[PDB]
Amino acid sequence: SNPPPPETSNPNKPKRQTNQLQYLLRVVLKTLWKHQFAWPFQQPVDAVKLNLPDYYKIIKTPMDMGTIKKRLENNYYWNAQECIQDFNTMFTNCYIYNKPGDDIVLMAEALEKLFLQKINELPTEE
Ligand SMILES: CN1C[C@@H](c2ccccc2)CC1=O
Repeated sequence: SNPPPPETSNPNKPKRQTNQLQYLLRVVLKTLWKHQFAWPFQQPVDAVKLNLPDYYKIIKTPMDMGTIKKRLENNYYWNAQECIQDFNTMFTNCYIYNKPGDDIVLMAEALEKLFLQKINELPTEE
């Protein structure tokens, strides 16, 4: 089976709306979400449907852009570095689980290039 998805709602967790977090939604997430290669990353890995029975044996910190999108639109984060870490966890998981040169790795690399381009210009905190 699949594990429960990562948390996207937790009223116990202190929250902020900051200009950096707004940029992560309006620029970073939106740029990657509309990309031709976004679709494998737009929801948690469905290891049943995709016949990857070892996926969650290997990947213990799952992350995906559907979860990130919910976290941003639900104001789940306290700071931008939390969200940046989620993106990097998503990319790292893909490189760890898969083989170099796989289509999915090429897709992650193209998304990560754009990610790096956008967070290079993360605005200074207001
Ligand atoms: C990020 N994902 C999703 C899974 C997948 C979906 C579609 C094509 C190839 C691979 C495995 C993986 O690492």
